[PDB]
Amino acid sequence: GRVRTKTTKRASRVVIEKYYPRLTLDFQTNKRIVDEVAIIASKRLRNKIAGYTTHLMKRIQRGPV
Amino acid sequence: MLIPKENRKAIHQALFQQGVLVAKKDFNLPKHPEVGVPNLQVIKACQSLDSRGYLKTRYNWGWFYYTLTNEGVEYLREYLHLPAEVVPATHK
Amino acid sequence: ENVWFSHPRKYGKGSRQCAHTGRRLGLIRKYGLNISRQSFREYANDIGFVKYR
Amino acid sequence: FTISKKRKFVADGVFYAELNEFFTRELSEEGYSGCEVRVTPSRSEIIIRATHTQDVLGEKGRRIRELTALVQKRFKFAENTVELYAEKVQNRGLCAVAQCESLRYKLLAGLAVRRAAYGVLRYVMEAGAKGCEVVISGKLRAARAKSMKFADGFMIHSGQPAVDFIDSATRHVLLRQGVLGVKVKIMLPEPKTRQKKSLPDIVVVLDPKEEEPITK
Amino acid sequence: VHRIRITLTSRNVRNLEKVCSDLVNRAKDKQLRVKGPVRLPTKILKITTRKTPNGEGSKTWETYEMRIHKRLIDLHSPSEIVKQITSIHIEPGVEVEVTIA
RNA sequence: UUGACUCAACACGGGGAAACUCACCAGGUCCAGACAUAGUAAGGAUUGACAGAUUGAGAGCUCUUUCUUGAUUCUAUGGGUGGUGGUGCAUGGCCGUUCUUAGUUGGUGGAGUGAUUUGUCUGCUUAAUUGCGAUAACGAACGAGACCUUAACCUGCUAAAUAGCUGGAUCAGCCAUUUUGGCUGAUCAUUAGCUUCUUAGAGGGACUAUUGGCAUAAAGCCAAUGGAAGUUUGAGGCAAUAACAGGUCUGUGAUGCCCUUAGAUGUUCUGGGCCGCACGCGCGCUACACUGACGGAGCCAACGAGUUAUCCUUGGCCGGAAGGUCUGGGUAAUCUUGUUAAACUCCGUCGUGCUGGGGAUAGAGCAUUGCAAUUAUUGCUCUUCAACGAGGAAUUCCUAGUAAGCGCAAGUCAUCAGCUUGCGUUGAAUACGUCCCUGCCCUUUGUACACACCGCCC
Ligand SMILES: [Zn+2]
Repeated sequence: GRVRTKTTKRASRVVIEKYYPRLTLDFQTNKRIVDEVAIIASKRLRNKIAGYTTHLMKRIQRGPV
Repeated sequence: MLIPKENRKAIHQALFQQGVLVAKKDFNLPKHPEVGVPNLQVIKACQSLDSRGYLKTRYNWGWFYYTLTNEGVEYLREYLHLPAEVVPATHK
Repeated sequence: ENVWFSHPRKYGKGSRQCAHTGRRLGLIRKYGLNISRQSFREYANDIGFVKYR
Repeated sequence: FTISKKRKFVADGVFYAELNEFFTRELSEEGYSGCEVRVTPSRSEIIIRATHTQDVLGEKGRRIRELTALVQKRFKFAENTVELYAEKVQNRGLCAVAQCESLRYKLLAGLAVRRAAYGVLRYVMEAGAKGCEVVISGKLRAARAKSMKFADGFMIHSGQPAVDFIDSATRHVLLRQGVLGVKVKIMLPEPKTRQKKSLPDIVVVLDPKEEEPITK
Repeated sequence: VHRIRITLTSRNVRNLEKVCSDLVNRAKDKQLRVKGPVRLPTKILKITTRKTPNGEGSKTWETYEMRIHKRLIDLHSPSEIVKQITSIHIEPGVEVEVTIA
């Protein structure tokens, strides 16, 4: 089970709504911007947030959310 | 048991000079580390004056500890020698 | 100065113990601790035995 | 005299634990805030923190002389080799090791247990703590024994986030009735922690910086 | 002719690193063959005990850990500089020892 | 001496016990009944000691007996007083189960006179009250998640003669060799610079990215290349909530209450012991043979420990490796130690028969540890060298470096592992399912139960 938590959901929601115009779909670049903006405690949580964020990016590009 | 008077006087004057003794909770000790008379006599003297008061005991890890006040030194100095002895309990 | 009262010893029990213990059962002498297991549990953090794993 | 490092560190830890215990039993009404024990040649100094600093300082340094001499004679220390520096308190209301003693002393004074528990709970909350918990174990009125908790604010019941800035103090207090178990749990402030500045659950992001859309 | 070897044994990583950084910085302030830090294998002591004060209960064993970290530093400093740096390197929780010969 | 009653007892009270741990019983000292008062005494209140004696005795406890310090004691009261004497149904601290999993506590609102109810769930999904979604609910908190330790993949980011590599003063061995040498290395603080391999400070790295497919083409699911990593990266630690009338007053100068305190439920020395058996129950061990046993020989690992008076051990030599000998390395990744292990393999025998597989069991000497080993510590040289010939009904653990088998390190130790905790080597079959037997959670439903079916009742 790879179900995300509410902390990751809220963190992903806030970063996309704050930095949508300059966000890049590339995993390395969005992980970079997530690191530079967030104050995330651990790299594992940061990677999960970035993974959910870029999945939301592909989801939005496929259709409005 | 006996606690010779000369030994008790030496212990009392040492207590008046310093105030604190090691007083290990030991039985049949090789004399005393602080040149303080063989065991089973000083501990009985200490218990006797503790019962009389003015010198309370404290137990920590098997070591008896004592502390004295102004009445304690005054009474010890009166018993040992004449009034107004030299060594105080408030040095400097 | 007492005869046949306290027998001197150099090995075995009656030679080593703790300051406030010495039941000789459930006691470790590892690293020269010479303390009971319960006392070690109570004061493990202060000495430095921290449950890392 | 030189000892291997493995034995040295464990011996120093036992020695420090013995000193900490000795301080707790000897000091009762002076508000024991803790002891920072460090030993080194050239006039070793040990920090002793106790709330009633005026009681700690003696007339002409009598209490300082008494404690130093007692430690010196117990541990065969040489003259002018061990010294103690006295401090009053740091984060008095947030220091469990002294606030709990103030709690039990007020309980021993004969005040109502619940009202006293509310009073100290008010004291610690205004001290700057974000969460507190008072646990009473044993019997109070009749033969039946009950355990009552007075948690107010927040609490953490987990690993590292609940061992870094969570201060727990447990004491056995005597009374006319049977012995009572008092437990006080206090939040140390997040900046005042071992190494972590922010809890992992709490996370914030930078401002949504933006500029002109054209940039001519 | 006069090589000074000092010990850097401790358990607190932060404070031993701070002490090591201070002496290395001083050894770089005054050129003394600029010998850097040397790290030794960690001496970790593992002890396993029980949790239950009595014998009743399930078989639960608690394992405690006690690790210490050692470092060594060699310097070509004179006596006056050696005594000075030791005077300024007084830190809590750090044990140091100097071997001459 | 005992307690602990399937999950919560049968290698546990870290329990491998000669005296000490020993709390049990017999012989026998010491008062450590402090303190003060009613009170003689001070021509001795009373302690100790030499001679002979009872008593294991050197018990001056004492007895015929003298001699000193001679003012602190006792004829007695009460009371501190010690208690491993009892109460875990009085409790504190802790631990073990409920629970190796997944709920708990409020507030403001809506419903009901009230007990109470919603919030805390139609649906989908996850290990999860984890999430999407509707939603008389909204806003919260605790817990889970999250957090920390360990395990490999890699970085020339300040490193290291307490560790390895190369050059180089430094020399030995022959097939080749006088351009013709490969190699082991000897010393390596005599000397220099580097960390691939040793160490740790910081870190990078995976988030099921990446396409290929399901699921209301959301939350979520499956397979595959690359990669180290997909199971929440693995294995652990702390872990809300309340429940046990659970254990520990024999860990605890942590303690309430009952009892005792001098002919002491006080301290202490000796002998017997917790290990004493015509049995029933456990947890582990040995072989039941050729896959083994014996004998030679090549040899391949990790975690851990050690002397301030008094531990870990090397070297020459003696020996019945069971000991002892002398200089000696070690306060320590510098010495044990590179803990050259076991398992395995090359070769010969035992030839298939409870026999040379298996050492239950009995006897004679050889040493260390320990006032000293009977009721043989421990091993050793041997001989006697048996049951057992894969074990019925029942029952226990186990999903990949897993079971199984093997060995090693540490704990308790003066000595003694068949126990426990960890490590490493050799290394499989079986499923990716189910509630059918056996239990746990949720919803609906029924109830004459509510100490709650080991219930109530005729
Ligand atoms: Zn104990």
